[PDB]
Amino acid sequence: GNFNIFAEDDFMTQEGTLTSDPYDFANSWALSSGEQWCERASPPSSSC
Amino acid sequence: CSNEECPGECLVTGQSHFKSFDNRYFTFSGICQYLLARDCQDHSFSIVIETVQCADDRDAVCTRSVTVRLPGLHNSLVKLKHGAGVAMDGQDVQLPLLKGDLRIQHTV
Amino acid sequence: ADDRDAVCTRSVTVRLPGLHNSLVKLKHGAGVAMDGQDVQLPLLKGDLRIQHTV
Amino acid sequence: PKAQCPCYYDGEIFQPEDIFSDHHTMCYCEDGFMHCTM
Ligand SMILES: [Ca+2]
Repeated sequence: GNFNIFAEDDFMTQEGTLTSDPYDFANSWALSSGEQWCERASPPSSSC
Repeated sequence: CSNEECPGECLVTGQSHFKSFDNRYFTFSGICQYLLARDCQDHSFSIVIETVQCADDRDAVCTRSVTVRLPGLHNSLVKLKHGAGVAMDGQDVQLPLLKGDLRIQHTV
Repeated sequence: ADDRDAVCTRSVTVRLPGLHNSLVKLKHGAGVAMDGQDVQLPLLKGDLRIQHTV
Repeated sequence: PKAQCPCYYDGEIFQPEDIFSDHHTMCYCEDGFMHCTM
């Protein structure tokens, strides 16, 4: 996240918009590399 | 050799890579609706495009749809959509299509 | 069937004054023509729905 | 297809693992649904 004293506006996605879900936020920073190709990750569907 | 005019082409491919009618190449990458071509002398047609950003990235911009206006056919809007669909005046149609001077058809 | 008593039906025309003056033609194949123009199913309008079935 | 079939939207037909954001919304599509936001 950005580095300013405000700790609530620290979910800016790559496009510059602000979201609320952690996963879609963190999923906009994926980087591919040659052989490596990426599919977005979903929550683990496991409870206690 | 003898000079003689021959047909020109305006290609639009890739993320944002144009080719002017003569030969000029360039890249623009803007996100709005822009006027791609027009008769501009007798008002016989007009081609407009729509562009949006893809690939969740700063510099990736695509083109979604193309709108064609032909005053000859009364006043017709012929939308070409992201898929292979064609929509005239809001009604989806099944190809091929034939009219007084307009033809639309699938290719190989 | 080139016979005296063999008769069939080709097409059906339906007129709905509700949709202004809408003439819908159901043809020998599965095609549908509204006001002379072919359409691609499914179709949705005010209260009119046409679609392929299983 | 099981989850490899295309994504439908307002007239257009999209493809699995596609994204776009014009000026108002950010949209992708997993499985057969959009999950448009904003
Ligand atoms: Ca901060």
